[PDB]
Amino acid sequence: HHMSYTWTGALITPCAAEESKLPINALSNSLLRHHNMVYATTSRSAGLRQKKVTFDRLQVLDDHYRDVLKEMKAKASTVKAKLLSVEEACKLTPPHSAKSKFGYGAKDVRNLSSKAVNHIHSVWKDLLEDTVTPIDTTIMAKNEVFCVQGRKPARLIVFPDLGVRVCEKMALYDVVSTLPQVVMGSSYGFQYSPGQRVEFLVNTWKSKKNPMGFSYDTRCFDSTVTENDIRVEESIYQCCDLAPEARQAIKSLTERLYIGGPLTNSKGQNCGYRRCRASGVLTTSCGNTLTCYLKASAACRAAKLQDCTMLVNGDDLVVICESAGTQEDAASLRVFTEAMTRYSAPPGDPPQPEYDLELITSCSSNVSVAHDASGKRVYYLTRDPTTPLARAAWETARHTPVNSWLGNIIMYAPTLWARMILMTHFFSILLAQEQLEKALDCQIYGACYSIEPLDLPQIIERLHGLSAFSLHSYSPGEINRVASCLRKLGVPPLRVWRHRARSVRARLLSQGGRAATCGKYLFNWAVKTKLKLTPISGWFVAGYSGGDIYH
Ligand SMILES: CC(C)CCn1c(=O)c(C2=NS(=O)(=O)c3cc(NS(C)(=O)=O)ccc3N2)c(O)n2ccnc12
Repeated sequence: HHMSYTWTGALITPCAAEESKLPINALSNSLLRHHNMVYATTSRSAGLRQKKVTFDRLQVLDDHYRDVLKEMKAKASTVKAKLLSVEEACKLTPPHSAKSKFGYGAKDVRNLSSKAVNHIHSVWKDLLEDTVTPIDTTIMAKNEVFCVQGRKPARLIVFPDLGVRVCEKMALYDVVSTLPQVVMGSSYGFQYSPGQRVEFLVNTWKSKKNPMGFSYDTRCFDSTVTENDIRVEESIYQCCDLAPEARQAIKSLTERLYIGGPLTNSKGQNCGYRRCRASGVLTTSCGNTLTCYLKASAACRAAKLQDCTMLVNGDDLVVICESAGTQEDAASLRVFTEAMTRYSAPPGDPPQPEYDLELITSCSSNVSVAHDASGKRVYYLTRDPTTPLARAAWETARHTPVNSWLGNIIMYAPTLWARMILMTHFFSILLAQEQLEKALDCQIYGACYSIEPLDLPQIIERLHGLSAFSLHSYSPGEINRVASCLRKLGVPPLRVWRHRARSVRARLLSQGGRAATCGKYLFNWAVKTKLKLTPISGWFVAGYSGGDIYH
C-alpha cells in the first residue's frame, strides 16, 4: 500500500462552534430569498471527506516524464533565490494567522516580539540540525459557503505551527515566488491578472490554425501527490542557486513536513498520518503547479497532441492545441488521461474536447465577450455567479475573516453580475454604515490583502482598464446564465438592481472625494446618459494558497 492517509479514529474537531445554516438579518432578503439553498461546510461532515481523500496511489514513471523533468530542471538551474531575514518573513505573516502553541501570536510575529523571534530562531536552528523528525501538523475542517447542487463535505486543511510557517517563508518565499515563471514561462497561470489571462487564452486560441482546448480536472489533486512527487519537487528547488543554509532548510522541510507527518486535531489528539500534499504549507501552490505541469506536459507527449500550449494554476489545468480532427482529438484525450492516470493524477470528470473558447472553464472561469463604449468587441473573464452570490449572502449578515464579495468585485469587475449586484449591494451596506473608508481583508491567488473599498475604482482601472466601467451588450449566453442563477437563488432581477444602483450612485456623489469617484466610475452603467470617464502592486506574481501570506 501507498495510502494517502492513515487514520486512528479520533475525530477532526472544531475550535469555535460552527454554523451550517445561512444567518439572516434585515439586509438578507434584499439580496436573496431562498435561504435554504445556501449552507456552510462544518466538521460534522469531516468523516465523508476522509473517505474521499483516502486511497492507494500507484505511479508508473516513463521516459516522457523524465524528459520533461530534466528540461524543467535545466530552467530551474537559472534561478537565484535568497534567504529572507526573520524580519522580512515576520512582515509577510497575516495579522490574524493562527497563533503558535509556543506562547506568542501573529501580532507578536509582525511586531518582532523577542519571544516570537527567539522561538523562530530556535525552529530554524532545529531545521539545520535535524532532517528526519516529522514535524507536527494540525488538521481542521474548513467552513466554506456553497449553494446546494445536495451538499459537499468540508475540505480538510493541514498546517504546521506559526514558528514553522515563518521558517518556511525564510527558506522558500523567494524560490516559490520566482521559480514557477522561470520553469514554465507563459504557462504559469498566477503571473496574469484576469485581463492578461483572457489575452493569453484568446491569443493562444488564435495562434492555432484549428483550435481545440480542454480543461483537465484531477480528482482530489492533493491526495494524488506522492512522496515521489514531493521529492521531485524538492530536486527542482535544489537546482536553484541557493545559499548552503537554504539548501539544508529546504531538505529538512521536505523530509520532515512536505512529504508527510502526523495529524493532530484542535484538541491535541492524534488523528493519523499524512503521506500526500498538505493543503496549508507555503509550497502547496508552487508544488502543485510544478507537479501538475510535469505530469500534464509528459501526458501531452504520450498523446501526441500537436502544438499544445498549457495553462497551469496549481491543480487547475487547461490545454489548447492544434486539432487533428474531431475523432482524432477525442482519442488523443483518452490517451492523455491514461497517461495522467499512470502518473497518479486520475480525472475527476473525463476531459472533453471543446471547439468554442467560451465553453472552456478553468480556474472556475470562462472567457466571454461584451462591447466597450466605442462598440468594439471586448473579451473578459466571467464565471457562474452562484457561489459568489451564496457567499455574499453569508457576508451580508456575518463578518467573516475573508470578504469574498470584495475579491470578487476586484477580479470580476467587468462582469454583468459583479457590477449590477455585488457593487450595488455592498456599496449600499457600506454607505449606510459609513464604512467606505474601512480596510477589509480579501484573498487573491491565496494571498491576503487589506483593501479599502473606496480604492476600488483605481484598483479596477489598474487591473482591467477603463473599459471595465463601460462594458455593455453582454452575450445572450452570459445574460441568460446570470438571470437563471438569480431565479435559482431568489435574487431580485437585474432590472431591480439598476434602480437600486441609481440610488447608490446618487448617494455616493452626495459625498465628494473618493466616494464620488466610486459613484462616478463604478455606477456609470446605471445612468441613461453616461459621463466621460477618464483616467484617475506585485499582485499577480505568484500563487500562495494555504501559504499564510499577507501582502
Ligand atoms: C483570474 C481569476 C479571475 C480566476 C478565478 N480566481 C482564481 O482562480 C483564484 C485562485 N486562487 S488560489 O490561489 O487559491 C488557487 C489555488 C489553486 N490550486 S492549488 C490549491 O494552489 O493547488 C488553483 C486555482 C486558484 N485560483 C482567486 O484567488 N480568485 C479570486 C477571484 N477569482 C479568483
